[PDB]
Amino acid sequence: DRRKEMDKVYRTAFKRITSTPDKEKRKEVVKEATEQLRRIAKDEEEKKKAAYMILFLKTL
Repeated sequence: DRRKEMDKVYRTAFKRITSTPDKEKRKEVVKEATEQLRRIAKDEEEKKKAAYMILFLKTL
């Protein structure tokens, strides 16, 4: 259940980042996505998935 909520935050951030022309605006979404993912994950395996998901958003 905690993983499906983490997939929502990631997939929702993706759509917003992938369709926002402003460079500075996208940085604010991934920053917002970063905080919500770090707060929704406390397990070791969970936090690793958030690490990759945050990494994927930033390289966009």
